[PDB]
Amino acid sequence: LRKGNVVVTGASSGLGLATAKALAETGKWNVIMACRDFLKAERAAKSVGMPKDSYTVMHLDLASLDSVRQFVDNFRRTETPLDVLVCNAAVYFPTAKEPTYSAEGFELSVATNHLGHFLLARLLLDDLKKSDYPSKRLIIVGSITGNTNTLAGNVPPKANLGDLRGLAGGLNGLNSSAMIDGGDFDGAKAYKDSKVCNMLTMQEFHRRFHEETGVTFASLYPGCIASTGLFREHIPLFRALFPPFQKYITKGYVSETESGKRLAQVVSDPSLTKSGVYWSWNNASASFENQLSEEASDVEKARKVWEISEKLVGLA
Amino acid sequence: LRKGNVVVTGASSGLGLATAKALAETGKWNVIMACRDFLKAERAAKSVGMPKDSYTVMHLDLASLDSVRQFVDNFRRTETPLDVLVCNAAVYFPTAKEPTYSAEGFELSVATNHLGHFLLARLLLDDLKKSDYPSKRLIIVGSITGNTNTLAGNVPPKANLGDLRGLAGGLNGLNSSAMIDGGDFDGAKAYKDSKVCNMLTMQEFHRRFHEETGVTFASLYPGCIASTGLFREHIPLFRALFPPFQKYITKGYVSETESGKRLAQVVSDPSLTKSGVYWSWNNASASFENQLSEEASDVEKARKVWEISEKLVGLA
Amino acid sequence: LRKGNVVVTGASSGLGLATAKALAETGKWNVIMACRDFLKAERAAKSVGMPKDSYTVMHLDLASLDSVRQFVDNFRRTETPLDVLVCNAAVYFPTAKEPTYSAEGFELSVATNHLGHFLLARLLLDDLKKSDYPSKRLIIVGSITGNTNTLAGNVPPKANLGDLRGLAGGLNGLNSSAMIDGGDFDGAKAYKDSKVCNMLTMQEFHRRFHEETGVTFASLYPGCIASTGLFREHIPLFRALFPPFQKYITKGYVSETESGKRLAQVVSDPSLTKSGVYWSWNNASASFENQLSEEASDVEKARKVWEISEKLVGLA
Amino acid sequence: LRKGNVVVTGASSGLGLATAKALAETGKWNVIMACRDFLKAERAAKSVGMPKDSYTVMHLDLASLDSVRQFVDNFRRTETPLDVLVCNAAVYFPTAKEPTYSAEGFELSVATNHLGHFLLARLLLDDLKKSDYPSKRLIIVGSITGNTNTLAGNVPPKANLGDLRGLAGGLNGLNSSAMIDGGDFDGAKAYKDSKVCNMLTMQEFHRRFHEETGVTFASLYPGCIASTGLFREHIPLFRALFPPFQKYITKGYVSETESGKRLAQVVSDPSLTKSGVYWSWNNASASFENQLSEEASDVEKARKVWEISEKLVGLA
Ligand SMILES: NC(=O)C1=CN([C@@H]2O[C@H](COP(=O)(O)OP(=O)(O)OC[C@H]3O[C@@H](n4cnc5c(N)ncnc54)[C@H](OP(=O)(O)O)[C@@H]3O)[C@@H](O)[C@H]2O)C=CC1
Ligand SMILES: NC(=O)C1=CN([C@@H]2O[C@H](COP(=O)(O)OP(=O)(O)OC[C@H]3O[C@@H](n4cnc5c(N)ncnc54)[C@H](OP(=O)(O)O)[C@@H]3O)[C@@H](O)[C@H]2O)C=CC1
Ligand SMILES: NC(=O)C1=CN([C@@H]2O[C@H](COP(=O)(O)OP(=O)(O)OC[C@H]3O[C@@H](n4cnc5c(N)ncnc54)[C@H](OP(=O)(O)O)[C@@H]3O)[C@@H](O)[C@H]2O)C=CC1
Ligand SMILES: NC(=O)C1=CN([C@@H]2O[C@H](COP(=O)(O)OP(=O)(O)OC[C@H]3O[C@@H](n4cnc5c(N)ncnc54)[C@H](OP(=O)(O)O)[C@@H]3O)[C@@H](O)[C@H]2O)C=CC1
Ligand code: PMR
Ligand code: PMR
Ligand code: PMR
Ligand code: PMR
Repeated sequence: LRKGNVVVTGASSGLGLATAKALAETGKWNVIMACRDFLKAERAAKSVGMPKDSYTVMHLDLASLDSVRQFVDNFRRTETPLDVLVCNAAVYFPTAKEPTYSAEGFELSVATNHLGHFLLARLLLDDLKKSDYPSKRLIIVGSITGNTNTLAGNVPPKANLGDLRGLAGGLNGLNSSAMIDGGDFDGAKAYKDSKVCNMLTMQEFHRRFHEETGVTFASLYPGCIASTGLFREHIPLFRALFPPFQKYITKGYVSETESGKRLAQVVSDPSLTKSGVYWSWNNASASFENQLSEEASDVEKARKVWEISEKLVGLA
Repeated sequence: LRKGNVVVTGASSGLGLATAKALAETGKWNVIMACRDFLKAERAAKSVGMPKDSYTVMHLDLASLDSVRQFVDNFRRTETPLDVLVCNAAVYFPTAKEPTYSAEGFELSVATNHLGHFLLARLLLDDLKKSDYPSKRLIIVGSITGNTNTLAGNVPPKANLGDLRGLAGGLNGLNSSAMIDGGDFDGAKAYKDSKVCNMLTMQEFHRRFHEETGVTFASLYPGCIASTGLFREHIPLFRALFPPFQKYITKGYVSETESGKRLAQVVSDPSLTKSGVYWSWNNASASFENQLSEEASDVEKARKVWEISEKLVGLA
Repeated sequence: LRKGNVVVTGASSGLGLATAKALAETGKWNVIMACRDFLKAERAAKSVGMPKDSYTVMHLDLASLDSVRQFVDNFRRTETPLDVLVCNAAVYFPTAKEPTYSAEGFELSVATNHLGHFLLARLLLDDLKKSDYPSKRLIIVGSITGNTNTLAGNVPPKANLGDLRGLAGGLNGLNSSAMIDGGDFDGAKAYKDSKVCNMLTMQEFHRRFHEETGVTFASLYPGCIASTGLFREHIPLFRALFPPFQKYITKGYVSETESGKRLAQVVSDPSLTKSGVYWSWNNASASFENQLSEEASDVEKARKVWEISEKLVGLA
Repeated sequence: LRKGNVVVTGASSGLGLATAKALAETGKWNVIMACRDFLKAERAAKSVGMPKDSYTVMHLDLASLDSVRQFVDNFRRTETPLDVLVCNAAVYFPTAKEPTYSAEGFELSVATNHLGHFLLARLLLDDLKKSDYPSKRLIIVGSITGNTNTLAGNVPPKANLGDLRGLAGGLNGLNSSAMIDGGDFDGAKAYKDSKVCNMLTMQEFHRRFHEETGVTFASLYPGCIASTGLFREHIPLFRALFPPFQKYITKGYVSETESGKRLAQVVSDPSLTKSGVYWSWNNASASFENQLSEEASDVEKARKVWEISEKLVGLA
């Protein structure tokens, strides 16, 4: 079988670097690392010892739609088939009193996590359909805290998308609120809302394109990878205390290598061919279909998100 | 006359942002801002109020040759003529005890300042030749401290390229020294050596291509722009003390706007059509041809630099 | 002679209420009070005892261009000649840590004070030209603190329009700064910058239309009217202490009636027919031509302001 | 090509004797040595071994206009073409408390250095124009200390031409000051002012006659020739100490032969055909265009000098 091509976002840092390492040590994949920092992506690829032939770094800054369209035109210029697209990029700002916004004016957490991935996926889907590979998949990462069923979701600050009032406003923050619900700005709630938007995006993609094409859509929660850089902006005391807290008190700590092997299994396991599944892993390395929260599963809300995002990015 | 296209590097920060502002408020230029951070480049363009039509951000990480070739292929895919190329990018590490290296192994100051610009210029020169614009120019920035004639050049740490011993080694730093001369690593000497390499590059380009094509080659020293981010890695006390020191004691302080208008004058002045000139500006906004140091003007050394760099980047 | 029509902004509060009282007790003027609050404008008109026949309240919210165009269409629907236009509206936010923005996204102080008046004046100028009245004038209010020549201008926070960097950005506050210079947001500096913009607007109007039409353009500083509502948002201690401080220590206190009679004199005095004058009053009720600051008198900067404002409001 | 004729002033002493030696050992020039002492000029010509055929001593005392006109009438009586005119004469009085004046009353330093050369050049220019030689040049010597950009210019006594107050007075010293600025008499300042006047004279000649005729105008600084007789009037201790001081501490010492070969290169080099250049030489015998001081480059001041000198010498 032809070595398959995998476009993986945010490969510079832990999760994507591990996934690329796992999918390149096999020798059966060509990985394309789409990252904002080109130099940070070379040092990681060399450090992790991925073969030179297998990787091919390319630029992609999700916060800027122009960067996305440029990446797309270059990727179509390479005249290479596209098989699997992984959306794993994210920026988290726990302790911001004043928000930072992206190029088109959107709050930075929601543009990087959802809108950019939303545009990239829809643009590259046309390339995915015209691919002769046996299995085509589109992987979207998610977090357990997005769902409120679990204790992690029920922490004092939690996610909410009550009326998509902010998204309709355009998230500019002018004569409006950056938060989708419309409440006071909170660093965590925006990230959680973006994760929920990603889950709804997966559901809607399954509903609209699964029968038409045959492109598997999936989402997964790897675990609490406390060693990565997502908490870089957090205070040091947190960074230090959190990993032991997860290891011993909550027992949800997962090693980086385990998370990479899990995501790669999602990418390349024949068994996991059911679309529209919020995957999850057990303590014994067992893959199961976890259950989403009520709001996350709402059809109308997801439709409302789909149309609003489509208008905002200029797809209309 | 057709609005001319200007590819300007490092536009995100002071000098290139000012140059783009100056060349875009006229309305007679299309500027292409080639910068490592796409988001930092949008916020600057909006803040400086450049017209939307005039600017078109594109990615370019000089430390990675792959990024350069990608930028080149995309720029040729846009099917747009290229008229003027400006090389103004630089990274300065005053207070590093251990050096940081670029993707191909070269010390970070020499790859960004000289090697990347050297490859980009040679690749884009073919595009420059096939351009119907009346005036085609290639601007390379330089610093006065590179020359040792002046007091600024005679500070206790100063530039030296004695045998190009490090460049021949390949600057990997393995079984060798990163410094071109071969001495103990110094943060400033590397940057100054790169500036000297840029001056020699201009001279050699003038000798090899001025008669054949008709592409003007120029270098300029704007002044001590103490407000920019080049000194970001320096200690705070320096950042604070240096600007007044230049303003009052050495009287070499130049405003950012003045430096931008000067560089833009170099870009678009009909009078300044003499190639191979190390330009400079007077207190009264007067442009003169300053004189380089003995070593900077050495023909054999520049030839030796040209061949070594050509081999290192894979042009051979 | 026909009773002349005077459109006076912000008549609800002190300065415009006094001006309307002065121009209506004569019986020689029809005043049109253009104010954001219609009810606040009736209670003031009744309280000040202006004749019912003379006044005719109409709506105008400067922060919203739609309101301005609506007011203009209604005023042209009344089929009444327009003779004198007075721009005296202003909102001041001394103690704001987070800024409030107007409908089109502009910072609230600069849109109300300058942009709205700029659009209204240019739209109504066509009506002014086609008026058979002997004397046609356009009055723009200003403040002494806008000029830095005087001690009032040299208070610790002072005005600055260094590059019109914010105005070119569009003052949205997204990926930019609301302040025109680009500095950290200050409540007072915005208001002072708007006053400077108004002075430059008067100068440019004099240069562009005085010869063509014959419409006198004027600006004036009445004095420190400490009894008005401009300081409503300030703390109480200031409101209490400031009036005596001006009365006795700085001796710049002027009664409201004096300010109204002065502005009305500007409106209706035959002697004061010289255009482009920053008027001012002496202790003995003597009118003199005060001198503006260097920056306020800059031609290029005023041209730059004119073009930018014209583009922003959609006149282009 | 015809052996060209070179009129060289002050050939008796070092610089002109060396220039004549250089231009006569070639065998391609006829040199006319215009010197105040006829006997001192024969002993030098014999000592330096110039061919008898090549030299032809003639009298010229710059301090006396009558001598200049006599020299001119004799030179026109010889019925010989004139190609190149060199003005290198100078008298320096470092340690004079009471000044010595020339025949028409002018202070001796300014008449010999500038006024006499000014009259001779203008009179002989008519002869230069009617010459069929391929290259016609007019060489005026200058000194670096005239410019205040360099450390040599910033010695405690320095040059100044503030209002040309003395030149307008006529330099008689009666009811006036001999110094051009009007200050107390200083031996050095007069000589430096005369050098500045010579530079301005070159500039004005370039502006007024370069396009009309095609006569190249040039000025040059050879270096510190400490072996000549200019310091004859100085104390012995200076004469002794200065040459080593220049050789070792300031490293500006140039041998007499080098200065002569440099000036002769200016006279006869095809490359150096750009007019209005303040030439200079590098340590490696490299000719460059040095930059004059602000005052030296002032157009109005040079015009003012031109008209005043023209009136004083009776050209009017
Ligand atoms: N505890 C955890 O960490 C958990 C992890 N996850 C998931 O892990 C995923 C990966 O984040 P994680 O690896 O953990 O931590 P990281 O933030 O360190 O990895 C994030 C990656 O996103 C990349 N990135 C950020 N912004 C952009 C951009 N504008 N354009 C392109 N790439 C960008 C970053 O590039 P760069 O390297 O330069 O920063 C980095 O490679 C997240 O999507 C999150 O949902 C899920 C549950 C919990
Ligand atoms: N005192 C002075 O500042 C003097 C200035 N100069 C010249 O000024 C020039 C500009 O540096 P300056 O504006 O002063 O200070 P800056 O470093 O802030 O500007 C440097 C620019 O280079 C860009 N850059 C850095 N690395 C890369 C890369 N790998 N790829 C693409 N772009 C990159 C930076 O992008 P980013 O914005 O993300 O950092 C930035 O825009 C220098 O070349 C220097 O020789 C000359 C003499 C003295
Ligand atoms: N110390 C001082 O007071 C000095 C006064 N001045 C000038 O006095 C002028 C008047 O301000 P002042 O009377 O002193 O204090 P006020 O603010 O109380 O008067 C301001 C007027 O502007 C009106 N206004 C505010 N916003 C709008 C809007 N969006 N649309 C229409 N009208 C609006 C207000 O209506 P409403 O009544 O509902 O608030 C009010 O009538 C100012 O332009 C200022 O430059 C000059 C120097 C100093
Ligand atoms: N350190 C230096 O010496 C430097 C030299 N120069 C230039 O060198 C040039 C030559 O002076 P330099 O050779 O150095 O020293 P000298 O004074 O010994 O040479 C001067 C020449 O001028 C001649 N001369 C003086 N007065 C008259 C006159 N009234 N009529 C005709 N000729 C006259 C002298 O004749 P006589 O032989 O009888 O004295 C002598 O030949 C000067 O113009 C100076 O600007 C420039 C910079 C520094
Ligand atoms: C007991 C189960 C459990 C698990 C598996 C997680 C994972 C989890 N640890 Mg949450 N967390 C759990 C619970 C708790 N830890 C808690 C706290 C906590 C904080 C402060 C934070 C966090 C986070 C999470 C996250 C990581 C999501 C992230 O990286 O953004 C999951 C999966 C992370 C987040 O929510 O930020 C947006 C973060 O800042 N947890 C609390 C309160 C003490 C409880 C009891
Ligand atoms: C008197 C003239 C003069 C001028 C125009 C500059 C410009 C200059 N200021 Mg140097 N500098 C001058 C002299 C001096 N300042 C000096 C010091 C100094 C430092 C520490 C530094 C510097 C620098 C420069 C540079 C800027 C080059 C840079 O941005 O990298 C020039 C043009 C800059 C540099 O060399 O770093 C690589 C830097 O770190 N100068 C010293 C010792 C006190 C002297 C007397
Ligand atoms: C001595 C003359 C003088 C005059 C005529 C005014 C008028 C003036 N009193 Mg300023 N002011 C003067 C000076 C001073 N009082 C000062 C302070 C001051 C404050 C805090 C304020 C003010 C203001 C002014 C203003 C009114 C402008 C306004 O209403 O916005 C003028 C004309 C007003 C302003 O600047 O806000 C934007 C305001 O908030 N002045 C200071 C510092 C103690 C000095 C010495
Ligand atoms: C460091 C450079 C330098 C150069 C190239 C010259 C040439 C120079 N040495 Mg000045 N001089 C320099 C500097 C200095 N020597 C200095 C002094 C000095 C004196 C006293 C004199 C002089 C002179 C010069 C002159 C010769 C001009 C002349 O012959 O008239 C130049 C070119 C000469 C002059 O100025 O008289 C009018 C003379 O009398 N220099 C001083 C103070 C110690 C400094 C540091």
